[PDB]
Amino acid sequence: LYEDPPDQKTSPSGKPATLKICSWNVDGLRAWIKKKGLDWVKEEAPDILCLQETKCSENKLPAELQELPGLSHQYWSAPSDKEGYSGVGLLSRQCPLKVSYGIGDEEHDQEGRVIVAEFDSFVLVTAYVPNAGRGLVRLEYRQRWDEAFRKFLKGLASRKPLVLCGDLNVAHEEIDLRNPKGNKKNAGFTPQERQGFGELLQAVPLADSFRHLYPNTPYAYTFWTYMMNARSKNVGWRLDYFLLSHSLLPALCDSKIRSKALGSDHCPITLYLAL
Ligand SMILES: [Pt+2]
Ligand SMILES: [Sm+3]
Ligand SMILES: [Sm+3]
Ligand SMILES: [Sm+3]
Ligand SMILES: [Sm+3]
Repeated sequence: LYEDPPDQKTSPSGKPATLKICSWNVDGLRAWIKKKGLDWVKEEAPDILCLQETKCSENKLPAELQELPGLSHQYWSAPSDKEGYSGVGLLSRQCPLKVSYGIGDEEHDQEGRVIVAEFDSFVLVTAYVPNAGRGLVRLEYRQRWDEAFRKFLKGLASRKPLVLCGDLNVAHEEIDLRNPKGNKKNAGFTPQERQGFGELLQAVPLADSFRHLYPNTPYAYTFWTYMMNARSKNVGWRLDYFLLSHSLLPALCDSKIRSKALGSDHCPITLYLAL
């Protein structure tokens, strides 16, 4: 059902890509390292690697992350009460001008979900958005989060072009999941979450890089449940995105979905920019 097209590495004005960003929900940093996730990254050779759901719990990170001379500047954020839940990471070849954490909203900053890395010509934000939960028990909160996240990004974007990436926990449109009819009342595809995504795009403003480039391509997913071998039947959801300021659209070369990369229930996504 899906084969990501070849990497286009020149922007529309012919400028070659100078920045390769990779984002990946690793479903557990160590479990992922064990599944050989780091080798795939070594092959991808991105300049910036953004990781979501690291689930780290101790006073030390895996030694394997010290073997990356190409992604030597590493930033991490895990829950205040760090216990195998959530957690994000941002590893960069070059040193950002500034790395901050959270969105400046206490009640939304206790779960190690956001890292902001400011660069010369843009600000990068990696996020692991709160899942609405089984039985939608956390849907009211998620709407409060969406609202606060949106407003934070709108403010960052007002000072410098923005690139948001990560596992945003929402398949925006019907084309973003294999079973839209059966999930309208499940976390990730509720009207509230879909509205929230559409509202993020409108308010910042932000453009969905992959959909902007492949507006009619179906079956492009970044997550398949481990249950019932959904990855092999390509029964999935597109939950990971690279959202960008409109001002960055002429620098956009390509937004990829590395469907073949194993190591998690999410596959990595990659962005090429000519800055
Ligand atoms: Pt199934
Ligand atoms: Sm998970
Ligand atoms: Sm508040
Ligand atoms: Sm529609
Ligand atoms: Sm340049």
